[PDB]
Amino acid sequence: DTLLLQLTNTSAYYMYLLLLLKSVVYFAIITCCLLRRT
Amino acid sequence: LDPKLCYLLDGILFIYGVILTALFLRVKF
Amino acid sequence: LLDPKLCYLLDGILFIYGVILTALFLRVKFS
Amino acid sequence: VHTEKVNMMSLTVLGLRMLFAKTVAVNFLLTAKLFF
Amino acid sequence: FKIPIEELEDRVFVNCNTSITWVEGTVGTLLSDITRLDLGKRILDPRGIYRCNGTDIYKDKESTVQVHYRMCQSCVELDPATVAGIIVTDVIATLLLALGVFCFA
Amino acid sequence: KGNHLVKVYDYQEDGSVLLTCDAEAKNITWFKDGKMIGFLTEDKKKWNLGSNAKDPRGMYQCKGSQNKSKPLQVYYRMCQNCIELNAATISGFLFAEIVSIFVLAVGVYFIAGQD
Amino acid sequence: QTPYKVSISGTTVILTCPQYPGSEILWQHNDKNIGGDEDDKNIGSDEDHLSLKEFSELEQSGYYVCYPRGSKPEDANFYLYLRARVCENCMEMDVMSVATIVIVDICITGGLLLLVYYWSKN
Amino acid sequence: QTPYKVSISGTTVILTCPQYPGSEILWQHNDKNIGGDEDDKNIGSDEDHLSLKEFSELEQSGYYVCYPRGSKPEDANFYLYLRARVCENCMEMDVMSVATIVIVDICITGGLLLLVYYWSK
Ligand SMILES: CC(C)CCC[C@@H](C)[C@H]1CC[C@H]2[C@@H]3CC=C4C[C@@H](O)CC[C@]4(C)[C@H]3CC[C@]12C
Ligand SMILES: CC(C)CCC[C@@H](C)[C@H]1CC[C@H]2[C@@H]3CC=C4C[C@@H](O)CC[C@]4(C)[C@H]3CC[C@]12C
Repeated sequence: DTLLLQLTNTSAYYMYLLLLLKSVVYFAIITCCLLRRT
Repeated sequence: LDPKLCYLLDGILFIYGVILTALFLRVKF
Repeated sequence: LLDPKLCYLLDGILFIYGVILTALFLRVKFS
Repeated sequence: VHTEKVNMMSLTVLGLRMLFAKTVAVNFLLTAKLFF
Repeated sequence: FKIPIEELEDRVFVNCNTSITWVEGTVGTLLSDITRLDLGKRILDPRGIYRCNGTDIYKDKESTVQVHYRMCQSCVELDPATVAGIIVTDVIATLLLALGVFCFA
Repeated sequence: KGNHLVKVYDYQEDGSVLLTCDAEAKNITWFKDGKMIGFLTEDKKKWNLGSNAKDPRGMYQCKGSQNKSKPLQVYYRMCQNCIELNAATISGFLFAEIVSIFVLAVGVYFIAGQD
Repeated sequence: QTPYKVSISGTTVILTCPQYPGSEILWQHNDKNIGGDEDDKNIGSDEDHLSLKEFSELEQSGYYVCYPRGSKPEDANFYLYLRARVCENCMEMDVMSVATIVIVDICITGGLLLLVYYWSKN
Repeated sequence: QTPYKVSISGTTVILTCPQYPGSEILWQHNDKNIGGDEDDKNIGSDEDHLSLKEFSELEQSGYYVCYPRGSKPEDANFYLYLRARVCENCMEMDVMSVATIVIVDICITGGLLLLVYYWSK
């Protein structure tokens, strides 16, 4: 059952990498507005 | 079985924490 | 194998801080 | 099958989850600052 | 006269003249029969030490097998690039959290 | 023999692949795709490639006292980076993506409303 | 010179012989004539392919030769070692496959968030 | 009585004989002489240790024995039996280690946030 664990681990790895990239995009979006506000 | 349920727990806990912090910030206001 | 334990290790924080936030929200609101 | 790498992948996944939590905190914090 | 560590599908064994002794190391599943002792799994990393005396043909002899097994089922293979990336991005995220807290305060 | 001097030994309890050259001579020049890669190491007859998880490939000749041996193509497809595209994984991926997009959209909506 | 092109999809392994364009072709796996008979599961060699169904890593793997009828198996210019691992409907992630999803995700997220922001400005 | 000391830092395996430190020592691997002849850099006898490189599990796993220089090697009483799965840049850690990392990381994050909070004011 080790192979199933491998597949789940790599799937989670890619999903959380995508979520991190989305967070980076949102960080840029909020940073531009925050800098233009102050 | 365990990893999927644990990731479901991760997601539901994140959503609930976001919702409750958003609700708390109105209340203290 | 490390077994599926580190996922719950991380979920512990998300569980405890949520209920701490609930405690603060209930302390300040209603009551 | 060799388990010497699966443990490394699990550690990487845990690190990614920790970083995701930190990024969520950062975004919440800065939106709240924009609102206060 | 050296102790013949014998390997089964998943078990190790120890053979000598006298009763298989135990001085240090892992104890294992004791068997009352002489010259036959199994520690159980090889995955548990047997590291026991089994002193002994000489035999009839080899009298006044000593065979100290400090049997050491390292078949780690919990090992990891660290990737330096991945570790460096994780560390650097964690540092960046912590800096950004500090920035947000400072902006609030 | 048939000029097939290169062979592969596998199924060892450790994870690695090795090349054995069955040439009864010393200083047997190894190759990889018609090119000089590494001179033979004396006292040893097993050239080293690496781990099977890396998926080694290429053809490996072996030039001994006689002409070059016929190269032995090697192919490995061990899944290290294989994900599972069953019914559940796609649903989980889509659900997580949709929830994250919705949360980010609500946040940026409120940002627009404020600023 | 012309290598074995082996393409593996799902749990089935199929490999090719781009070295004899047109001729009757035989196969051998671990010095045992593989193929022919009446496909005790699809193992029988096709026109220029040998596609395996329910590939077993431990049982079905090793030296594959590709030589025609009436020819000694040693006349082939190169052997092949096939050590493959298969699973139910799995796919790999190459660099061009990871960078595709990364760029697509970044672009779609940025576009949708910008659309929502510029809609909610007024 | 004193056990051998095997140290594995990566692929390099160093076997130390702790029973004859004062006297010069040479090593034998399965009743045959190994090391001390400076035949290669893969094997090499240090001041009191035997350094083994590119370790393998089939060969070089057996009854290692240390004997003093200038003495009878056959009458040896201490035979280390080693079977090791040695790999490059690999370590051992269980759940306790990663739990320590997670908790300590939370610790520095919280401490730094509080430090910036109190310095800002
Ligand atoms: C997780 C990321 C992507 C989004 C998080 C959005 C959070 C930070 C936003 C969404 C809506 C916001 C709230 C909108 C309105 C108010 C009322 C005001 O009197 C106090 C602040 C408060 C209570 C805001 C706090 C921050 C808030 C809760
Ligand atoms: C699960 C998530 C929400 C946890 C986030 C951290 C929690 C445990 C803590 C860390 C810092 C805390 C805040 C610090 C300061 C203040 C200002 C005060 O006048 C009201 C409470 C409030 C707003 C606290 C609410 C709870 C808080 C956000």
